[PDB]
Amino acid sequence: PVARSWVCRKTYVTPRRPFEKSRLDQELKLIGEYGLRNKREVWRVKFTLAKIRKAARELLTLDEKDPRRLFEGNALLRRLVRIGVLDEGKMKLDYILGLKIEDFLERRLQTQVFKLGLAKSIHHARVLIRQRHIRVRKQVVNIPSFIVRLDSQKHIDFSLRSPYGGGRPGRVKRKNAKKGQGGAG
Amino acid sequence: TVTIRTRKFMTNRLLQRKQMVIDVLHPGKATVPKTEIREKLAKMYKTTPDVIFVFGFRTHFGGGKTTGFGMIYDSLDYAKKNEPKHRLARHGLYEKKKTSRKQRKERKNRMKKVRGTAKANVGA
Amino acid sequence: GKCRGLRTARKLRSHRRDQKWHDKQYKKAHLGTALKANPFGGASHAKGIVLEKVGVEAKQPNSAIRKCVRVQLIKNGKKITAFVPNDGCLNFIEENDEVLVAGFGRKGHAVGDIPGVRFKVVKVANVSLLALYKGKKERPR
Amino acid sequence: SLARVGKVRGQTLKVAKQEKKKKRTGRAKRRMQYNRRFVNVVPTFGKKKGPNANS
RNA sequence: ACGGGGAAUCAGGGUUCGAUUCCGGAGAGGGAGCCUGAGAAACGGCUACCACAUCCAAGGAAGGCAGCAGGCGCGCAAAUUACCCACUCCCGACCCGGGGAGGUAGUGACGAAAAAUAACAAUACAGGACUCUUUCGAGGCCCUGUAAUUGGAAUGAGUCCACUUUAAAUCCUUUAACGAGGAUCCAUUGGAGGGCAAGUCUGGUGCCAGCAGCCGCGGUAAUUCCAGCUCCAAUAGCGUAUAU
Repeated sequence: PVARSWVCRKTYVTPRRPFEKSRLDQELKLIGEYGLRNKREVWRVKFTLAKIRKAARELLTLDEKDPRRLFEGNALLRRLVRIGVLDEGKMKLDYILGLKIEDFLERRLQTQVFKLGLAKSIHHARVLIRQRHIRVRKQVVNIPSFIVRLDSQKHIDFSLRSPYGGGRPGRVKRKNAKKGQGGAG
Repeated sequence: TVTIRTRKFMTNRLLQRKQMVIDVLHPGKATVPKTEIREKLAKMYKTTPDVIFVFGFRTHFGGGKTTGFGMIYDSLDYAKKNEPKHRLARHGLYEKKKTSRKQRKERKNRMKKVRGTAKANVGA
Repeated sequence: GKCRGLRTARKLRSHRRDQKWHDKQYKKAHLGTALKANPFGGASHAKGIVLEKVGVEAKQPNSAIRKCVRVQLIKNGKKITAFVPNDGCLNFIEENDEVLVAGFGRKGHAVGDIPGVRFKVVKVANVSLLALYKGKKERPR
Repeated sequence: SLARVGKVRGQTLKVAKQEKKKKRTGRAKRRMQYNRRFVNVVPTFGKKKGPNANS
């Protein structure tokens, strides 16, 4: 007997057909277009969407006026709206089924860096997060797959400790200045 | 430059102390060492820094903020009456014996071999 | 199903319990005969002693001499004919060398070319035979 | 007999592997991959010959 | 075949597993007998016999790791003869003592989560939306990619102090200082006839060697062998065997 969790879940599912070339291309479109790193994380968001669909289907089977469907219904719509993937005017359980996969990747923080014009490229956005340059509400985020919420959308900017922000210069800039005046004096 | 806020503050009549969770704001510099928080709270609550027992500090990712936990006692006789002695040894007022937990057990059962007053002779 | 009575459960269940034995895959998994005849004994791999290097002929127009070894397992004491997998790998193996042998892949079934051989060598003298083939490691003597 | 063991691999001429610059790995490998598959394509009549294809 | 709560896999049904941290049971080498106690047929308690084995002065005496470590053996198959009672609790005459219960480290690609191995700019270019030109070309209002072309900008791996951390440490987080242009600080594992993503490339071999789960390839121009080149898939992972 030990005091620990042992509660581990997998976040993705490998596809059935391994070499369906049609399937290989839309996965490659999403990787290059959203600057992903491997097929895993595009399978991850597909697994994240897979639950929400089947968790919505299971409520579509029960009748209306069912307290289970009524409570769990808007509770699921609460989270999808608070992450800005569903619009508040379309809040009804039958509209989640029509929601597709690239709507989620739009809410990924890496894309929001490129969407707000703070990065030269969707690939330049990922190195800014991996180098601890931006922050969300006074919290330096180190992860591009950070799902930004709808209300925390407008509070994305550079961290105050960053040469790209109002901070000290980097290691290269302080080295280009040391020998710049050391060679001159 | 460091600022201290008090949270979840409540006094203990059952322990003759007051207790609160500390969060320090130290943007740009290292997490403040514990001995320094003592006098800063002493300036805060109008007390002596030696009756200030703080611990459990762990800065958040990205720096700037460190949440710690601190005790403030009514007097020094209490601070030695109800306190984990390991936290007293953080201040040099308590020092535990230098016998490893292993050596106390070989000496324990070696005295079980003898019966009577000769138990004190086997030890060393 | 044939009988759809409301209370024909023990008639339906005893039938499948009976007819299951006519399934070839099921019958070998629930009788000792397949497990006792298995030289491994349900193990995925096994160590044995190589005692001779025998060359096996191929069968159909695919004509060649397949290089194998006659291994004697050390847990049971049975003798099996392992197949030295890759090219020019017979010169690594010598006589009286303990070798880790594994199944071939068809789970107790001769594979393609070789007649009646169900085992292949993977390691020799506790070094992977693939490492010997790539030259990553060499035989210590 | 089994005397002609390793015949071919022993008599295959050796050619030293020539050194080449390392490929971009990680997400940069997929950036290089996405580009020369979708954006840089040119519309040409006839069946698109394979990537490694060379006649 | 310890049982169950459960686990794996599934459209709906199912199928398979459950020694394994929770509950219940059983047992301390094999059987048996019993003392003490509220509670035991107790084994880190006794008494036998059986098996095994230690010390001996040969008269005797003594033993039970299916506790924590560790060793041997067995095998396809499994870690340190470490630190501590601070936490969790338990026991005692007890605020005070003890607890290999337990906790903390070490080993640990069992497995799970996150996530680097580059970003940007200029130049030559290869092009694309636009105007003229029946073409040719042109500028770039706008770009797109490619090129040991050049350029400074950004950080972490690592080194490394201080603090925090903790029972004392370590790790993470925090702070400084050094720390990258083939940013040599160099990503492997498999495959490229079909199934099945990807060369009728070059050399060697010549039903030999070998490949190949299956269909098959190889007897002198091998898309299948051995290699080089290139390419494909997944990516810190991938291949093989076996159970399901």
